[PDB]
Amino acid sequence: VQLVESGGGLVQPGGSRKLSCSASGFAFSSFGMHWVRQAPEKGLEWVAYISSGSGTIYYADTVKGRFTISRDDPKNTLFLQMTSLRSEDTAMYYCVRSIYYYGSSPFDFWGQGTTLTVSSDIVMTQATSSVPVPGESVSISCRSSKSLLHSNGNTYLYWFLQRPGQSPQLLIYRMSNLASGVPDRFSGSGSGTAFTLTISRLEAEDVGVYYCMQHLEYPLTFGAGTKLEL
Amino acid sequence: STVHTAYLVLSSLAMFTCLCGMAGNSMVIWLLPFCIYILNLAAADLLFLFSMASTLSLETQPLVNTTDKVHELMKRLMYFAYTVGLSLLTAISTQRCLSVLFPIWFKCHRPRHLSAWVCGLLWTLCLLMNGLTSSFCSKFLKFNEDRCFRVDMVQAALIMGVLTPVMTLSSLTLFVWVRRSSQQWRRQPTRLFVVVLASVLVFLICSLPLSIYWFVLYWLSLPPEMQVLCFSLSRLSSSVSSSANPVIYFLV
Amino acid sequence: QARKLVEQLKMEANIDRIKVSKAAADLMAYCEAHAKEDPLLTPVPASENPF
Amino acid sequence: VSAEDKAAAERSKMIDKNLREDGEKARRTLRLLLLGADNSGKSTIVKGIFETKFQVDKVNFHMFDVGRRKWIQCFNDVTAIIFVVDSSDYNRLQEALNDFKSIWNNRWLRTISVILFLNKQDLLAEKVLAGKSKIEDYFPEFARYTTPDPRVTRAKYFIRKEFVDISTASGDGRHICYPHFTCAVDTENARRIFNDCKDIILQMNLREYNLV
Amino acid sequence: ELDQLRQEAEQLKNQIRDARKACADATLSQITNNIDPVGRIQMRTRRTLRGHLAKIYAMHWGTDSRLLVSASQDGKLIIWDSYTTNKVHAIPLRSSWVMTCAYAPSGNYVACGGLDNICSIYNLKTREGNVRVSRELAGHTGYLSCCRFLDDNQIVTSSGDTTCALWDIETGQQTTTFTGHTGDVMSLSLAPDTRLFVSGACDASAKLWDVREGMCRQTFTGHESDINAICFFPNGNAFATGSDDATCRLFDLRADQELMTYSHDNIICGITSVSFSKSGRLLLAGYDDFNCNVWDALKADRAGVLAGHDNRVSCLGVTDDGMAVATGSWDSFLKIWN
Ligand SMILES: CC(C)(C(=O)N1CCC(Nc2nc3c(c(=O)[nH]2)CCCC3)CC1)c1ccc(Cl)cc1
Repeated sequence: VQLVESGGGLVQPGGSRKLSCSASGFAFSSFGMHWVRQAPEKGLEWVAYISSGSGTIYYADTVKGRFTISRDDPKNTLFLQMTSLRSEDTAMYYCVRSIYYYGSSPFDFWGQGTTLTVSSDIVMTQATSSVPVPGESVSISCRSSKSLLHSNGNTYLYWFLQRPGQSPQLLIYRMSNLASGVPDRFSGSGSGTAFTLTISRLEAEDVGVYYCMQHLEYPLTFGAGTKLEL
Repeated sequence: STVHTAYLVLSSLAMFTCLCGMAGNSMVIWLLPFCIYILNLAAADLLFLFSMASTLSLETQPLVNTTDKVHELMKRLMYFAYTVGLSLLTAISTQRCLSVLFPIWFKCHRPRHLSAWVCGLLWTLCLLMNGLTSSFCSKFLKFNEDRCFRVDMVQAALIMGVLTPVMTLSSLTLFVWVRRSSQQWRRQPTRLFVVVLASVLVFLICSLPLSIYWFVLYWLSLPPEMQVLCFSLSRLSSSVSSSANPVIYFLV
Repeated sequence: QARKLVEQLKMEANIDRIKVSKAAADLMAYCEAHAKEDPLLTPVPASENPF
Repeated sequence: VSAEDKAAAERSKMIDKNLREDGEKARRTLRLLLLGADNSGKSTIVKGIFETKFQVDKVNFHMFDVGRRKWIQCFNDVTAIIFVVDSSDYNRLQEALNDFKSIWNNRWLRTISVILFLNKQDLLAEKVLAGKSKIEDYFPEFARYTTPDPRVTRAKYFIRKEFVDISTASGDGRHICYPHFTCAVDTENARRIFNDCKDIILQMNLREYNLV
Repeated sequence: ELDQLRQEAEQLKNQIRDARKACADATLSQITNNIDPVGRIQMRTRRTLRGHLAKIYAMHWGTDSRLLVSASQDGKLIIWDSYTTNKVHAIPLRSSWVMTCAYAPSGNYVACGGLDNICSIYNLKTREGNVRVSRELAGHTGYLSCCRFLDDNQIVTSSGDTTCALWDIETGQQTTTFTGHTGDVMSLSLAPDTRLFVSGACDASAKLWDVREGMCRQTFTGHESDINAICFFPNGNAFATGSDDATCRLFDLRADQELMTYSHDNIICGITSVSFSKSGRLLLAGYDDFNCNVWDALKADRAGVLAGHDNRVSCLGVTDDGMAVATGSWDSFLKIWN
């Protein structure tokens, strides 16, 4: 499974660029693709969304109108055309796959993003910006503007690990379920507007920035980020 | 007097047949390829027979300006329902003829929604043409001798030169291609023969007379008594046609 | 051939068998000790019905 | 509905679209079923499950056979059944005739037509003209039967009459049988199935309408 | 020689019949006489799951009472979200002659089979986001009529070669073979402990197997025609068989003979599928007459009728939590009843 992004470079403000994501190793036509960018020293921010079959398109308010997301299914390529580039659009744009059926694991695979340098909404709070902490146990919290508990018994909270110099990785989907490959030490729990992610026997290759994402309704919003340092 | 003598007996029989047909079409719609056309034709017949009862009831009183407005509205809804019912009868006839002529095409390469497409086209085209006729023919609308005559001639030419010929020829073709194919069956199907003959006969005897009248009125004008009696007969005949349609198309 | 049949029948001959009264009583006891937790036997309210 | 649920609904709608696409592509072909005990020339009529393609007059045909008392229930929606008989071997012709009686009177084929092919009618001629064998040895009714070379023809109509006589007994008109005399070198066998299939599909069309 | 063996077999059969006859002291109908009758149950359809374009031959619920899988002659398994009617997966099949349909208790796999004599296991929870075959299980000489998952690595298949088989999916080979039936094994129910399983065949005999030792522990024969369905009572000590005789019969494993007969003067059609409730009081039975009947398992009285299908009810299933029943007919629709 491989999402390899392209484009990127120094762009004069007001210019236009196209970023290309090339999928390989999975049924790309049955996956809904998101664009998520991360400023040089900031958190994760959602940008766009192309649905499977290109039926549904969602943009962020910041990029609403001056961004265009489209996919070429036969060529297994995902695109982001964006004009009138601004100095607030300097970020490493990550390409994300997400599939939505019952019991699925959306936001499971993230690509290696390409850095672009340009020369109401539910708010997520992660207060502990940096928790210093090997072989011990840590708890990471997250809050919400509104209860993420839907009427259908689903609480839409997600957890991500961004290892240093790496794309973020899914840990928990819907505040209870562990992903395919994460160690069983991780576990998430909480209620509406009250969330936590506890870890036991913290190891190496296990410290980074932990982002909580909401998926109750668009636009998808992240937390600021809780960082764990050894 | 004498002209008015039959104008009550025929009116009563027409109202009774209209009530029976309205009940039958409502029951058919409640119960419900063939089904789409039969439902559309049942809806057309129910509209037509409700308009029949309405025009009987309204004519049974002296005319008033608002009363005459309602009369014209019910009249035009009646004629629109009559046209769509004739169109749908044509549609079923052609569908049967196709299911006999090209069985393999009918079963394999026929669009799964052609009945909905055809019903939409028939309803829309009939509504457009009949609305043009109503606008240029209503006593309370853009009434005009030339426009009404032209629109009536185009509508009548359409029915009695496109819609009834295809009904008749398609049913005859089904008759021929089943008679020549049932020459080696151990059933000799007679139910089909009586059903098809009944459909064509009911059309050409009890549905077409209303059009035949509203056409023969223009040319070689008749004495008033002939006009009154022929209208009285023709409305009842259309009532019998729209009462016999649900039977022929649902119970057999 | 037939030796297989006779061996199988011999294995089936010497098996402990309980009276039908006991088996029926056990079957009824299961049907009675779980009746209160049977959503079709007793109607479920609209709140507890996912459908 | 939540964003997850809306996206799942969209996925379901796409599955639905693909399902109708597959349904149309499947409806464009006609399903058959090839039957016959053995030594009957099943595989040479159109020259666990063996499926064969063939098309005549731009109509897709798709036969199946097996390598029956219970799985016939699967083939209740088939267009027609193709039954094959070896008419040159009178030693076991009664077995074939009983088999035809079984398939004809099966509960799940009460509306399924059967197309008979009486294979090796090229060897029936040799057997009859040689004089070594005799129908009256097996079927007594031969010596008192006359057709409505001459005697080979009377014989082969005798066999066809047996099969069509089982067919008529309890058909009730919902389904019929189509006999065809055929050889191994005979080519016009897809055309016979084609014409019989037009007849069957005409009956089915006239039956969805409550007429025939 | 063979005469002596046949005489010994006849003596053995007489001994068996005499052994059972001594244990039948009082009929269940007499014991069940003084309990409250269930009365009438009015279970209406709550969902209709359209999308199949052919006859539905099999279906199976999941362990979570939320998902189910259905196989039809359009050569497709569809995995449904019963709560919302959404289609979760559509699995095209190499052979469209499917007769069975199994959902693994873990939910990672499904199995289908039929006239192609191959059981096929499908990997649902995979990367690449599609469903693909993990293993084709070959070795039956005849068509597969049922298949149930012991676990992710073990499956039991009934077939028309008069044989049931047990497999190791990882190795794809018949671990043990169960032989002893004379007709086509039509149904196969796995016990709640997954140590025994009972199979019904076309010889009007139901057989009890030990999965480990691979031996026919008991044979039950009361029916007059082929058995089409078989299902354990939740207790695990009994089971119900439906036949083409228009009759359901309840057999006890410990008494070792029939307990109750579920027949009515009107029913003449064969029985296609049998299921129990969670408590075991109701006996859902699918009939060829295009509707199902709810028999009171203890009192033997039709407590209800499920009439929503305009063709024969081919399958029938009840959830683990007991909320809902599923029926699938040859009318391409499957309905969820509550
Ligand atoms: C299809 C059908 C039955 C039809 O729907 N009609 C006839 C009745 C109405 N025409 C109609 N003409 C006139 C007047 C009126 O009040 N009405 C009053 C002024 C004189 C003209 C509406 C159109 C039809 C159309 C044309 C012919 Cl030739 C024959 C039949």
